[PDB]
Amino acid sequence: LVPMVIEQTSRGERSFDIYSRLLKERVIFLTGQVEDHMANLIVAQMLFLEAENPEKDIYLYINSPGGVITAGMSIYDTMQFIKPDVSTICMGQAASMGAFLLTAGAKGKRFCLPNSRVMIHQPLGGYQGQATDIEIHAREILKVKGRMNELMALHTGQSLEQIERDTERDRFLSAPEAVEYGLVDSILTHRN
Amino acid sequence: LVPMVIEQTSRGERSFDIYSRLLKERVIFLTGQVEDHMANLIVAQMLFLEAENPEKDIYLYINSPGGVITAGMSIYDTMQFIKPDVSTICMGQAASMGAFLLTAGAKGKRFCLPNSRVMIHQPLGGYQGQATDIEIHAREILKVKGRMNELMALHTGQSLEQIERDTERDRFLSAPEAVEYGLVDSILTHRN
Amino acid sequence: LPTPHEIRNHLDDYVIGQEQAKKVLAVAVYNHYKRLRNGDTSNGVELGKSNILLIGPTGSGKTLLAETLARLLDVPFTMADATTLTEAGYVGEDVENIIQKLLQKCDYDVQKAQRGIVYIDEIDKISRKSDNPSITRDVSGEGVQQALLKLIEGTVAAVPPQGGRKHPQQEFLQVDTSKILFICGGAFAGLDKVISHRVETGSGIGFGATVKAKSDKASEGELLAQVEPEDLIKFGLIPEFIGRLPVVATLNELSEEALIQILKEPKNALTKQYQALFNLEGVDLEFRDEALDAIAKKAMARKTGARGLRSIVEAALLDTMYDLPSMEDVEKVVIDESVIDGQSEPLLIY
Amino acid sequence: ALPTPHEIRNHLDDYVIGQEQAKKVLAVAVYNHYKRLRNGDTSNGVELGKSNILLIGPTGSGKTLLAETLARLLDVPFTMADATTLTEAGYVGEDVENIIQKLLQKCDYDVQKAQRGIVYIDEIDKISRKSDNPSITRDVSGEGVQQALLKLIEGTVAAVPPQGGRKHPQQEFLQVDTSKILFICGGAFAGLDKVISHRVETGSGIGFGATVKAKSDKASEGELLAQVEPEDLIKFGLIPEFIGRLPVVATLNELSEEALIQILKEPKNALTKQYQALFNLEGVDLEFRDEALDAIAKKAMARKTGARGLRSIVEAALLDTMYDLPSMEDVEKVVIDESVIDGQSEPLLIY
Ligand SMILES: Nc1ncnc2c1ncn2[C@@H]1O[C@H](COP(=O)(O)OP(=O)(O)OP(O)(O)=S)[C@@H](O)[C@H]1O
Ligand SMILES: Nc1ncnc2c1ncn2[C@@H]1O[C@H](COP(=O)(O)OP(=O)(O)OP(O)(O)=S)[C@@H](O)[C@H]1O
Ligand SMILES: [Mg+2]
Repeated sequence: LVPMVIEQTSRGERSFDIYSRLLKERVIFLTGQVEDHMANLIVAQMLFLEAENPEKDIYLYINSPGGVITAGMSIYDTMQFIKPDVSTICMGQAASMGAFLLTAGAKGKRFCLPNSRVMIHQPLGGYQGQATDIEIHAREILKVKGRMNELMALHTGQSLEQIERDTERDRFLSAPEAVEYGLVDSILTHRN
Repeated sequence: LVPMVIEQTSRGERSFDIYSRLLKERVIFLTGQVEDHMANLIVAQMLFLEAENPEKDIYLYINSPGGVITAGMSIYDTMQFIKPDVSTICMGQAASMGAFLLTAGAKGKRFCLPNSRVMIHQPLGGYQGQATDIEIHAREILKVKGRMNELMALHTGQSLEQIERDTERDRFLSAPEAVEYGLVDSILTHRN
Repeated sequence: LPTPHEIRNHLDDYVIGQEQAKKVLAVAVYNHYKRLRNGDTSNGVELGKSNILLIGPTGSGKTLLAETLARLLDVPFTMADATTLTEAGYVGEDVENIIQKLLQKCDYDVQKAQRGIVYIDEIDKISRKSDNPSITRDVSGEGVQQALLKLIEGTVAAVPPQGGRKHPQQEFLQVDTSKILFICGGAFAGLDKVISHRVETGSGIGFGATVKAKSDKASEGELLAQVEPEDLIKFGLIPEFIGRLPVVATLNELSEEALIQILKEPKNALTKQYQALFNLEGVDLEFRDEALDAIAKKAMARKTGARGLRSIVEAALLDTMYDLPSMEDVEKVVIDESVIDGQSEPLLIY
Repeated sequence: ALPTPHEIRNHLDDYVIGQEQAKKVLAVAVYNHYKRLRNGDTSNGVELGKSNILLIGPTGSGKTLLAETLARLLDVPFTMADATTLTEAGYVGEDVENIIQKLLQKCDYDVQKAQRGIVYIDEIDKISRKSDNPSITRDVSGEGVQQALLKLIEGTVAAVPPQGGRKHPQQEFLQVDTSKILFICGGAFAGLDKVISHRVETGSGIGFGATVKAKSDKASEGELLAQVEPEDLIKFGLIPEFIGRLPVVATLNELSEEALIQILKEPKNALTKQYQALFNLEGVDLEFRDEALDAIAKKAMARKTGARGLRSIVEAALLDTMYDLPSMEDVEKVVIDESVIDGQSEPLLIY
């Protein structure tokens, strides 16, 4: 059950769900396995906030174990299309897609909690059928792997060759290690 | 959980769900597997917006892996029927039906995101029973295959022969490749 | 006495594009005079009174029709405005002086005054309004409509003749208002909204429904023709006042063709005015036939009727007029359709 | 002889900077008005008609300044009125006929001169309705005032007392036709920009196909006002009949940073010259650096008060100096620089 909170406004008191109340403050929650349905919801939230104030910065809390690539690209392209700088924060963990979206945030506005755990790996897929069809699908995942590695190098700043070697197998990076790699910019230990 | 947003109006404050708020701005979301129920919902939104303002243009955000053909034709026929031009934007991906609806948009108003993935294939179906019944259903699906190819050639602008060759097996086209093929017109990289 | 054709012909000379409205006015005034000639109605049934209501958009010739009609008719014609009129005993004005004003035209003779015509312009400006706490009293409104309504019901009005002194002297010339034609012409701005809410069917949503685009949704023309007493009451007019005005002459927004004629056909047309202005400086002005069409198109968009024409001409000729006196060797200036658009400059002949 | 529009504009340029369009409209209108008076409607078969001007413009743009400067060179009698004071007939506030009464006073109650006169009505936007709807309750100072002006603008006999309005039967009110009295209605229509933006700007949605400007790329008040149409004024509150009476519409532009810098020294009566004269009579010399003037312009623009903003900046910078300058001695010259405007340093004093 989601709790309801009261907001005091000039017109009068209004009741908001905990997630809607934070949405009003330009906070979007990315949680759980990434998929088409939740991704379109995040996309709608981003576009809605852009119209309200395209100058103020949006925030995207990321606690997810990853998911579909296509659903994630919709969020990534939306973050880059809109004018507001999307400030990504990592809570708990950020897997392949959560990390790709985390590093996709605006330069200087990417953060991670001290005990968060980031992980980056190559795409996962499979196909059953004729040899001809297998070749077709095999080339796509390779292109997706190359396309995702190119973008990671652009945001993190690491060379494309280094990203390939590190992304060949699951690599776990702590919050300080992620700062050196380039996935994040700073760590939020305490409120100053 | 779908978040709720507040819209300021002359009458006063109004509360809308994130999807309904965007519907007010002539935005329809096509997400997930295409089927009879979701298609009828999209049809109802197109007709509703036509009455409100038949001059303004409607937008359709397609992120789907495809689905039933009959359900898609209900959407396609509705788009061509109504006077408003329907602008199709591909987010994440657009499979066989999603791609057919994507290219079916108004000439010049079809868009695609940079990291989107478009795939077009021929219809797939199956029937179990007597040989006589097999001949009936086998002829019907072939007719649909020809009909779908004829419509894609019209929207894309490619020859019918070329479409048959390319759609014989799954073909994946990126956003720039789709522009050349004719499925989409331009790419929305950044807000201008 | 004058035939309706004769009345319509005279109005046509000065009014363009109001053929339908002119017919109603000519028939109404002709029927009114016929009733005056007959004594006791010449029959058991009572003939209906003739009271016209000149409702129309701005710059539609409402005032022009009344002013030009007086020239043809020998009867005395007086013109008043409801805006100035206020309740009796107040600083604004008194409604009863209208009869006195009419008598002044015919040197205070009751016989001529009875056959006179009255034109109350800006009748819509006295529409009933709700009470305001800050205001002491609403002198203008339904109270003014009651005084005017009394004259329509038919009542002898006491008027002091030859500008009688403050001493009463019991002159009180009685002039009956039953035979005095009463015409009220005003532009009821906003009436289209109430009329549309009543006669607009609405747009359906289904496949077989009829969708109405904003382009061909509706217009004030063809909408005011369906005016009824209920809509006028909502505006603020008293119901009794509406019943006393059966004849209703509704004007329509001038068309492109009508505006083109006004530009050149009248003797005091806008083009001739500027031509005389330029001639006073030693230059002649020429307007191309195509330019008039463009000016009429721009004027129609302004929605200010005939007055819109002056705006377009002044804007197009603003630059040349500013530099024409300072310039030399300029003997002729020509304007065409391209100049109206603003892309081109006024052509100069050297 | 008859002054040309260029000559009339030259006088306006001396006092007004940057309002080129307003000067042209005013000069042409004055030029045409003189021609009608110079050549009465006697020979011409056609009767010349007047065109009224509507001076729309933001605050401190020179609307009121143009009218005052015009009276300096206007041979015809001229007077300025205030729409706020005006009220509809039958109310304690005022009457529209009072405007004509003021004009007659300028010409010593001369009916013929009064008929051929130019009148200016400032703050005309104050009497505008709140919405396109006519009203909910009677409006004494609003549409009612506009309804009474219709006859005055178009033309009608106006009753005004001949001399004192006393000891006269029926007050012997003079009847003066206002058909030839040119009317200039200048007002600062605040909020009209959003009305024009509603129709001019479209596509304000939430999705990818929407248009987002971020308040930086949006059209400014000056640009939006230039696209003003009569339909827009209907929504703002102006009566449709009233707008028709005013065919000519002049739109003033917002004073830019460069324009404000010129206003500080270029006009005949400039802000710098005013303060300079204050120092000259007390035995001191006031000098303003070119860089200082540029700094003042930037601060004034932020205030949003237009030209009036410049006065505030100068007052604050010289607040302390003016307080101690008279008591001080051995003060021969004062120099103002950009640093003083910023507040970093005190203005230099010459001993
Ligand atoms: N039908 C017309 N034919 C010729 N000129 C016209 C016509 N209608 C308007 N005009 C011109 O416009 C001027 C004003 O016309 P009006 O009769 O006052 O229009 P209106 O409808 O009475 O406007 P108001 O403000 O509602 S009284 C006239 O003096 C003519 O110059
Ligand atoms: N174009 C200008 N050139 C020089 N000084 C100007 C100019 N515009 C404004 N000013 C100065 O600002 C003062 C006031 O200008 P106004 O003409 O009253 O502005 P405004 O258009 O009347 O704004 P209002 O009164 O609020 S509607 C003038 O006395 C000048 O000192
Ligand atoms: Mg002013």
